[PDB]
Amino acid sequence: GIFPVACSDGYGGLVTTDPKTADPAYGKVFNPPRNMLPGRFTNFLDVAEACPTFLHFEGDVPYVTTKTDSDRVLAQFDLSLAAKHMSNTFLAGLAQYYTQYSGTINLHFMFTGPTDAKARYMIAYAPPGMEPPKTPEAAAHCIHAEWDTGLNSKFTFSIPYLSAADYAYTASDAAETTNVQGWVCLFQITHGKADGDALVVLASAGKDFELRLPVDART
Amino acid sequence: SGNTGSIINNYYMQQYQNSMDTQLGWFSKLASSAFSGLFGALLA
Amino acid sequence: TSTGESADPVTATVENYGGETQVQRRQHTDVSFILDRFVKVTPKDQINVLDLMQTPAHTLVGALLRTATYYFADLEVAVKHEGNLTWVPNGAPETALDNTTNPTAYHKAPLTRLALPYTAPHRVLATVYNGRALPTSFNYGAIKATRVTELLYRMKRAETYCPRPLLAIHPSEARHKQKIVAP
Amino acid sequence: RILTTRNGHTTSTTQSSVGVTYGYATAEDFVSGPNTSGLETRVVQAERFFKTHLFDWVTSDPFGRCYQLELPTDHKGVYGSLTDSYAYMRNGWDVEVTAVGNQFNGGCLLVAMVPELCSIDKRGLYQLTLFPHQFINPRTNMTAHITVPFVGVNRYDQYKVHKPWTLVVMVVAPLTVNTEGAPQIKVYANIAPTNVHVAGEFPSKE
Amino acid sequence: ITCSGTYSNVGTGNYVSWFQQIPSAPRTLIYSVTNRASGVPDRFSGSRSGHTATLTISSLQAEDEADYFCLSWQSGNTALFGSGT
Amino acid sequence: SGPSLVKPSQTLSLTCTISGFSLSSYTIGWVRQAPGKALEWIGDMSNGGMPYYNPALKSRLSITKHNSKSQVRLSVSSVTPEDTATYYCAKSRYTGDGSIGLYGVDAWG
Repeated sequence: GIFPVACSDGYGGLVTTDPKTADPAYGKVFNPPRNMLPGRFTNFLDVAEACPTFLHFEGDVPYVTTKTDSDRVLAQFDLSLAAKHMSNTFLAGLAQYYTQYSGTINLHFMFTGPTDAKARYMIAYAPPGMEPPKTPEAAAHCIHAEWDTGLNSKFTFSIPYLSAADYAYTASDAAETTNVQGWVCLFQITHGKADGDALVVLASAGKDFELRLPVDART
Repeated sequence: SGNTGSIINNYYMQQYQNSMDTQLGWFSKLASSAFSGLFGALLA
Repeated sequence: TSTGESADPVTATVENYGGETQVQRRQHTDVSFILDRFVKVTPKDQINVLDLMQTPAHTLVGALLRTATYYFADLEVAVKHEGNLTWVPNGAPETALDNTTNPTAYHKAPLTRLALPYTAPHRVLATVYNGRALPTSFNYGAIKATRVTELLYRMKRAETYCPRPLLAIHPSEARHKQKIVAP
Repeated sequence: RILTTRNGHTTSTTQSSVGVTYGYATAEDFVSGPNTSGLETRVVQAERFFKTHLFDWVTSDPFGRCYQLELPTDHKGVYGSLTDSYAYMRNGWDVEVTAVGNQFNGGCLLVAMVPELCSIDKRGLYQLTLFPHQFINPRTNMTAHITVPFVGVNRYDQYKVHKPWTLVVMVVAPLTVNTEGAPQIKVYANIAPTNVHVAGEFPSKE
Repeated sequence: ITCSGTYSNVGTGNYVSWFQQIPSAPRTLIYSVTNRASGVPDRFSGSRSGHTATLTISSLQAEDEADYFCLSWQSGNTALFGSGT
Repeated sequence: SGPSLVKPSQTLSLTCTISGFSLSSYTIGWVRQAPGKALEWIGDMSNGGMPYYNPALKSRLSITKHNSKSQVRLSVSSVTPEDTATYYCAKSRYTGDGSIGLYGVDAWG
C-alpha cells in the first residue's frame, strides 16, 4: 500500500546553513586532477598563524619611533581585535567576520636600529579593572616582560587571555567605555645613544586561539 | 532526556543538532538524606 | 521527630502511624521535561533579541525560569513572519542581519522552526545578576525579518542551577476558587 | 555539642551550636578553567575572620523586616584591598551569624545565604528558605554556620562590577518575646572568606 | 528633601520618617515610610530609598512653612540621632 | 513643650501629663529638642515597668514612672547649661520602649 507519512510544517523550512546535499542534476562529471598542489591551508586564523602581520601605529607607519623625552609611554592600545592599532592586521581582518576569540593573542617585536645603539623595551599587560598605566615604575607591579636587543632581535611575547568568561567579544560594543580585555603598553625604560631606530611590531595567533560562531558584518 | 520522541537517530548529526559540553579534569542527593524514625520508641 | 532548628530535610512520610506509602513516581515534573512546553512571547516588529526570561510573568515555562538563578539552554525559535527573517549569534554584531548571509530561513509553512544552538559567551546564563536589567551578554543573538507576528520559545535538554522562590496567585480569600470546566 | 572552627590563624568556638549546614556542594568546583590561561595562583595568607556589625532586632520589629549586606564588603588588613590588586578573583564563603539568645527569647531569626538577590517585593520572603539556610531560636542554638561555594560564571568574577552573594537576615519569628530577657539582642556576623584565587594584577599606584 | 547619612547608620535595616509642623509642636505624630496617623496624608506623603534619601512630596507649589525634620535610628552610638533642617 | 531652666543645677521637671487617655495601658516618651541642635530621646515609658534611657546620659538621667494622674517627672541631675532645649509629651502605641530610643520603625509608627 501507499506507505503513509505526515508532512510537518515545522522542521522542514528552507534555510541557508543546513547540511542537506544539493543533489544537482549534472552527474558522472570528472574534474581535472589537482593533487601535489603548491601550498594548501586547512583553515585560517587557527592555522594561518604561521605568517605574522604588521600593526598600525600613529602615522600610517608599522614602526614606532624611539622617542627621547621625560615621557616614556609607548603605544597603549586596547586588546579588542577591532581596536584601532590592529585595524589592518590579518588577525583583525579575520576576527571581524567572526564574533568571539577564546585564545591568547601572540605579538612580536624586532629591532631595525643599528648595532651601535641598543635599548631596553618592556611591554605590560593591564586587566580591565582600573586605569591603564602611564609609566614603567607604575606598570612594574602588573604582569610584564623585559628584553634587550644585543645578539638577535626578534622577541616573541604571548599576551595571555585571562578570563571574565570562557569566551570574549571581538566587536567592542558602543555600550561601555573601558574595553573589556584591558590595555597593553610599550615602554622605553632606557635607550642607548640610538635614535630614529625604527621598531616594528608583528601580530599573530598562538596555541589556543579558536574563534567560533561565524557571522556577517559590512567591513 | 528532554520531552521528545525520535527513537531513530535524528537524521542530522548530533554536532549539527545541538551544542556539546566543555569538560575539565545536588538537590536530589538531599531527599535520600531525610531523617527517619522517632526520638525514642514506638509503643503499642 | 525532634526537629533541631537545623532546617535539614526531615520527613515523617506517613509511616509511623498508618500502613506504608503508595509508590511515589516523582516523574513528569523533572526539570528537563516541563521546560519543553512552548511559550508565547510579546513580539517586537522589525527587530528583537531573543532572551528566555522575556516571557509574560504568568505562563508555565515563562515563570518556571525565575525559579532557577542559572539555566543552561538550547533554544528552538519558531516564528510566523512575513518576509525573509534573519538570525544572529550570541556574540552579537549590530547591522549584520541587513546583509543576511547569517543563518536565515524562508516561509514554506505557517510555522518555521529554527534550532539555534547554545551561543552565549559564558558557562551558564543568568536570570538575575547583581550590580533590573541584565548585561548585554545574556542574549541569544537576534531575529529580524519583515514584521514578526507571534514568537515561540522552547528550551531543549535544559538544566537549571540553584532554585529560587516561586509564586502562586495570592488568594483574595481562603481556598481561591478558580472556575473549573465541566460538561 | 560544642562546635570547633578554624580558618587561617584565628578561631572562635561556639559554646553551643547546631552544626554546619552546607549548600550547593561539599567542596569547590574545578578551579583552573582552560579559559583563564592558567595564570591563577592560590593565596593562603588571605583567609581570616573579620567581625562586622549587623542590624539587631528590637521588639518593634515586624516579620517582614529584611536586611541584605553586600558581600564582599570593604576589608582592612590582611585580605583587605587584595581584590584591588587582582581581577576575576573567586572565593567560597563561610558565613557565621552570632546572637545572644538569653535562653529566654521566643523569637526565631532565620538567615539564608542567597545568590544574586534583587530587592524582593516582600512576597517571596515566605519561600526564601529555599537557598542554603540554618535558622536560629535562642531557646536551643544562638549561632548558625553556613558554607557555600561560589556560583555564577565558573571561571572568574570582578568583585568591583558585580557582587555574587549576599546575606539575608529576615526575622522569621513574629516581633520578639520580652520574657524576662535582654530587650535588644544585636546580631553579629563573622563572615569568613575561604579558599580564594586570583589572576592578572592591576598597575599599582604605590 | 534628603539628609547626609552613612549607609550603616540607617541604610543597613533602619527607618527614617519624622514629621513636624513646627510653626509650634514638633511632636505631631507623623511619619514618612508609611502615611498613618490620619493628618497630612495627601501631598505630604514621602518614602525612603536604598540609602540616605529621605521623604519626597508633590512639587511646583508650597503649602507649608519653615521645613521638616528627619529622624533615624542609629546603630553605632545607641542614642538616637536627628538633625538637618 | 517648655525650655525649662539652664542655670539651675536641679533636675528638669516636665509634668506635661494630662488624662486624655491613660499611661495605664500606653507608652509616653521624652525628647530633647533645642531651637536648633540634634534631637535626643531623653526617655520613655511602656507598660511592664521596663523603661530604659539613652546610653550617653545614663546615670544623670531618670524619668518618674507614676500612673497616678497620668504623670511623668523627669529626674535629671548634674544638669549643665548646655541642656537648653524644649521637651514634649511624646506618645507611642505600645512596646516601643525597646532598650534605648527608637522611632522610624514600621508597625511601631
